[PDB]
Amino acid sequence: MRGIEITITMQSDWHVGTGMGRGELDSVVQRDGDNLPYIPGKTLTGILRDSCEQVALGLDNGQTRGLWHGWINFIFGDQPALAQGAIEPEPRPALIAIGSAHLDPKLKAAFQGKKQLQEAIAFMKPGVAIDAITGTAKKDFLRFEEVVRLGAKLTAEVELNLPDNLSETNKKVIAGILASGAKLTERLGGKRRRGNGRCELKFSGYSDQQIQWLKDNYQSVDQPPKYQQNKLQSAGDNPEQQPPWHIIPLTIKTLSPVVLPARTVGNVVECLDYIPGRYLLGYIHKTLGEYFDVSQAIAAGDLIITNATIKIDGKAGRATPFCLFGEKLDGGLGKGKGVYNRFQESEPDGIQLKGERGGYVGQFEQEQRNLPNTGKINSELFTHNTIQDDVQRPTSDVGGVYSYEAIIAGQTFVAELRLPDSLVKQITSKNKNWQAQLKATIRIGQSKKDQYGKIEVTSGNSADLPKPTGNNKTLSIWFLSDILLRGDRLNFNATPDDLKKYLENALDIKLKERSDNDLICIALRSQRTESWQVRWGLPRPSLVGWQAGSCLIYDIESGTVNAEKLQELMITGIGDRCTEGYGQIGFNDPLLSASLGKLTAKPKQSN
Amino acid sequence: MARKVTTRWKITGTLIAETPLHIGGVGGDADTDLALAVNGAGEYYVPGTSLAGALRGWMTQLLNNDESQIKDLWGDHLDAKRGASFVIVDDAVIHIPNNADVEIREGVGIDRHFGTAANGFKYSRAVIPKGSKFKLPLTFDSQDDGLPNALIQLLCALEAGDIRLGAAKTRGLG
Amino acid sequence: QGFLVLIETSGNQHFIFSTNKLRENIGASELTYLATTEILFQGVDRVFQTNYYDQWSDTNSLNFLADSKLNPAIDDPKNNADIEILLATSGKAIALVKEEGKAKQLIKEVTKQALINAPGLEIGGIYVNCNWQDKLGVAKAVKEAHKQFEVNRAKRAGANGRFLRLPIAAGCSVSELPASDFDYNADGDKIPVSTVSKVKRETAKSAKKRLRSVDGRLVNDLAQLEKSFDELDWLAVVHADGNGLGQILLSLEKYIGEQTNRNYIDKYRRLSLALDNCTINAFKMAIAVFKEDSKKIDLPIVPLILGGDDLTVICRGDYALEFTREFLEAFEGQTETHDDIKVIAQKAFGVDRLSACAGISIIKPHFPFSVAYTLAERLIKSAKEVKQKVTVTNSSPITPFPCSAIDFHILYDSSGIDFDRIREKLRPEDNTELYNRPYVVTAAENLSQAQGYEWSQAHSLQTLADRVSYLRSEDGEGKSALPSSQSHALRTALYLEKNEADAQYSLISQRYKILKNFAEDGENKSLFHLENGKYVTRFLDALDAKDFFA
Amino acid sequence: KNLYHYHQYEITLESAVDSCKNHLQAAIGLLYSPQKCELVKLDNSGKLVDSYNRLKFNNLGVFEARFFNLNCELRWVNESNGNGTAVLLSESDITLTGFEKGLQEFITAIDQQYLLWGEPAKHPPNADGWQRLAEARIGKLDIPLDNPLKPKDRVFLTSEEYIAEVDDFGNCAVIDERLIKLEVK
Repeated sequence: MRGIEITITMQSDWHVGTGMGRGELDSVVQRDGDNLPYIPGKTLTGILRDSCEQVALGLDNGQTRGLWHGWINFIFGDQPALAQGAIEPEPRPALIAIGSAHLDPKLKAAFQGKKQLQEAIAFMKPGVAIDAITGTAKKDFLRFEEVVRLGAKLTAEVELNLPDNLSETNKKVIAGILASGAKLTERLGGKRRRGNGRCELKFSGYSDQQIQWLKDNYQSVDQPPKYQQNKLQSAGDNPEQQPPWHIIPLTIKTLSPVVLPARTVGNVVECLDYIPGRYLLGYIHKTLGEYFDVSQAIAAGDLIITNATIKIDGKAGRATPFCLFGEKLDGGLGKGKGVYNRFQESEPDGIQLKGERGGYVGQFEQEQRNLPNTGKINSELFTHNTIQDDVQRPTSDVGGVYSYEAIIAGQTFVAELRLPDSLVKQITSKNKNWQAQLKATIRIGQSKKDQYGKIEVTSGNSADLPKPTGNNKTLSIWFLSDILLRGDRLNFNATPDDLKKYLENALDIKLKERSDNDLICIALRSQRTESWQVRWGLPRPSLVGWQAGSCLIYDIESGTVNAEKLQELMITGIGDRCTEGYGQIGFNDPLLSASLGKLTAKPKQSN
Repeated sequence: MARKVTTRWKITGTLIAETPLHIGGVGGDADTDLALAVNGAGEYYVPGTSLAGALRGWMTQLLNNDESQIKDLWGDHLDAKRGASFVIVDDAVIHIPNNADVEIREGVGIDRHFGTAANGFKYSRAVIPKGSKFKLPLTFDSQDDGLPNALIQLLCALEAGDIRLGAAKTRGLG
Repeated sequence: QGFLVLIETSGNQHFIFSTNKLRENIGASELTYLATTEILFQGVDRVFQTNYYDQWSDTNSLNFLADSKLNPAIDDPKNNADIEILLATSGKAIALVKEEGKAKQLIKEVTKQALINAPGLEIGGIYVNCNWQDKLGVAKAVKEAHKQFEVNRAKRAGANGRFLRLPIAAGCSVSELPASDFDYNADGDKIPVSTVSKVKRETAKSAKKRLRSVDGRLVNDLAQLEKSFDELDWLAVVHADGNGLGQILLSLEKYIGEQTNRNYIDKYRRLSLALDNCTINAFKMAIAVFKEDSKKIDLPIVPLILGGDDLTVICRGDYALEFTREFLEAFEGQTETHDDIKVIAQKAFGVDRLSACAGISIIKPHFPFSVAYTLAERLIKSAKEVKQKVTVTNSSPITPFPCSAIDFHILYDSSGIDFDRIREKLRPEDNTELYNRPYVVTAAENLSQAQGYEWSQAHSLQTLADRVSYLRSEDGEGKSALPSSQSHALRTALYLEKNEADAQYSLISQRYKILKNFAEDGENKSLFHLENGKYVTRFLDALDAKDFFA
Repeated sequence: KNLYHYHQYEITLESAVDSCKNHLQAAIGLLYSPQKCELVKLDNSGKLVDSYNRLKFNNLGVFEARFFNLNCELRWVNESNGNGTAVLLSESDITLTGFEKGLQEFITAIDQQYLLWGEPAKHPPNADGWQRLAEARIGKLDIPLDNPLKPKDRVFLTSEEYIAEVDDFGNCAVIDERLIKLEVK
């Protein structure tokens, strides 16, 4: 259920802190990707929940645990951070997901390019402490604070995903509670207790009549129904995989910030700069599981979804080869000069180079006359707190502050959904317009119910299958995504001669390492991955492997390299867990083959 | 749980300026050096903070600086048991009366030797005229029964008109 | 004849900062140090039956290896032994051995102890031949071991593959590893932690002992200090590297003069030890900057690396610039005082001194230190550009003049968290940069002959410290010589067109005369000056650094 | 001093376990499924009450499994459509019929522990021979432990890491890690 909206009217000057000042200002407000003031969804849910818990007090006769606190835990999800002891029931997610409240889209658009207006929306408010004795301004307590002009009207999407089995009676209960919380809410943001941030909050389509039904009925309610996971259902229908591989490009645009946990570490989460293919599998279910047994296809490996990398040159960007080295002072792809493919080129005389590591490179070709185009992902560290709900401030006991890296809005990504003709025949014969139906908006990532995670998905037209250049002298390998391999005892490990064995067996050839003293044969780095089985509420086993952009090259010792087998491995990917996006690989790419030391990069209203 | 309020109290009425008032902003709608604070809509208003601290100041005199009492009404960031204020003070817009507008007072320094205006010691304070009105914007949350006796005293002090607000409190206003 | 053996510690960034708990960071630094020192000597002793470990621990300093009666000069077959230490330092050590089988045993022995006593540490070594009957054999062996080691690190089997959360087991409170035993939070609540965090915390207590050699002002109550870096408004990470010193090591056969391997060894060994001594001494001098905290038990600073070319410390954030400046100034002065430097530095550059660059990241206490240090590496890499901008007069090959430099950033919540995004955000007009960095730290007199002296003066750190000092000045009623509101208008103006920002300066400087000092055109009508065809100003930095001097 | 490893190929998971029962006697098991991650404990005979129903692959079934006891650990992972490699570890040489055998020498081995989730639950599983660990971050967790947990117990897994040479330079690395048993602490 979508298209319920919260509306907010600010009736006094209002302030949502960054938790810090800047320069001459001791407090500055959070601004969105369009530099306007806005109310973060995490604040909005936090405030609305708080008012709902006030209702629960009024109905539980002040009992801090009870039937109606049950309902609030049902509606807004459990807080497993604060409950402690041997709690047996799984922590339930919230039914209610709430965006950030933004300004009206037309007003927002009007400010485009008009920097001085974007400043004028805020203004400075003073503050001072008075010495109780001398009755004068207490010096070094003078304080200047940014606040946002009252009268702003803001709105946020709400989505409810009520259980389909939910009794009609309970729907009116939930509507009753949620309506009551909006009515009872009066303030949000900073210095609520001193008159900033007074507001009205209303739901579209809830009114006093919803509260009236509760007031007439509430004594008749019960505890909420117990939670249930939405399990899979396999069917076994899938026709067995046959070539060709069709390749559907999916374009992803970050409409809101997105949090993609690279490594959790205490109260902070670092974020990736690509979207793991695993995130999209839920979307695959929600749009194709009517047409074929998605779960069977995954288990068979009949489906691959790549990672999403930033779009460059109209296509998927490619993680920078670790064979590239830049001049330690003057060069590298960041400086658009002095980049040496150490598979082919000697180090210049005297000048020490450093290997490239980060970032993404676009297209390259046998003679581009220019270094490949370089992509970058803009990211920001968002910050949040938890209020200890009785003293009504953060405390170390409640965990204080926490923060997320996020990919910011307007970043754009590409991924490929790869399907055998066998499934495409089934899908197409059931629906020729399916590629139109792939257009959807979905929520992925960490904290996905709140301000984070809104992405657009949009199919392109079908791409061409990749066509690796065969070369019977040398095999060269670029890891376009992280590579996971089992050791010979099925443990994870990272030993390159395992990969040597793997590739030469898979291609049915023999390989020898490049022996030259000044051309490096191998440039790898290890990789280890935190992950969670949301299907089961436990972490996934720690995946270990080689990170994307690792590269290596070999001389072919004997045999012949089949161009068709190369194409197959580039489409399917090598190693373990390819289906969710690992294992993606590129052979004999011209970038690894060419020498680049001489080259440079190319030169780079409102209504 | 959200702060276990037993009884919320809304406490409201009309505050009347018995003298002219000034609350300084940082630039204001006045042309003056000493210019009035205004809300984001440019209306003349009493900032909730300035009123709240005025009330809390008077409460400090009543309780003889007994902070262990003050901090259980007005809150404290330091004490692990305290935190948020139980009194709440919203902003109030000032209704200057019909056909009336902000006055400007002149101010001057008199050289104590020559008896004449001292060089540079001139200023021109804007003031809200006497008899302007604004809403008493208080709310109070009681975690126990009744109404705190010191808070009852404060309301009597407001009915007595004993509490001064804003700038220039010694020298005509507030 | 024999073999050189090199032992080098990799990933020192990750191992120290991979957890945000100060005590664990300190522990990690000790494991890094004790690996290539204490642990190393114990490995050498068990292989070769020496007692280097006893002599060091009785000495409490590396200098015991200086006198080759105790550290046999094995190139003399009368001073016969299987072993000599060329050098030991933080994260790196080099030793010389004549027997290939025992050479392999040595590397294995140390790395075995590393896996046991220092879980999560990455360390490895290499042996390479030395035809010592040829001069420069040691010099060759040094460079050969370096360039071969870089490759072997990559092709080595996966170091990480041991603490797998596989199978499913409780998350560590402070890292992505599975918890392995309990320990206590800073408040003493029992909490689960990984062996890596545990063994760090155990080893952390060695630091407060070892740092007693430095200064008892430093660390005495680890837990109280942790329960104070959370109180501070700002932390900082300071990272600093010596200029050219790496290239000096990579060129030493030129500077030793007498090409005999003994002379190369003697100078190479002594130079490095002298550099450690200079680093420690300059640190003792710089920590005097923490003046306001001098009343109470421990200064708000934690050294984590303090030798070789490298200083790496966490400190109170608003102090870091003044602390780091005094370190760099003291370091340059100290380097001139040693003969072990003089003869090499004079031949390498024509001045008694060496120099060092530094990068300073200034962060809120909850900001992930891994991200902050990552930025510090990029910042110092920027500051090192003075090597390119300032050069020895008529040098051939063109070579960097000795000149210390700083780069820094203050990570306000909207300012992004990567260097390129940070600098991009400060380029509002395509022809304009609101920053002017790096800052040259060396004093003008010590640069006065250099080519690019005039450039170095424009970028002199003194220019910023002056201007911030102006903003801290007050008028007689006690209010700052520029009001905050006016400062906000100026920052706003910098995002406008140049002509608008130049206008705004004129308007405000006509009122607040002090801004006459801040003009950069030399025409007293623009905060900007033209630079490499761009427009840049230092003024914005004076706004944002307004508070950040001790 | 050797770590012995054993391989078999194409073997279906139920048939691998049935082959190894002589060594996996009373072993703990851990089973990975797209919908589940479930523990089991084999009978003293090493059989399982649901074997073919439990270890069925196709219907969202088990695709990777581990079993271990004092003497040995079995690993298995699906290679294709439920065919998979089995590998057993043993610190002592033991014949497995039809397996390939090899070994790795290792220098030394050391204990590690992993804290399992959950505190001792206020009541046991109704199944005897089990205990319950519960912790709100994951909810309930049922473990095949027979000794009754006291309040403020914790259960630890225990594991042995093996250290060996990998580089010809003699650089040590942890080649493998074997799970031993659950242990109450």
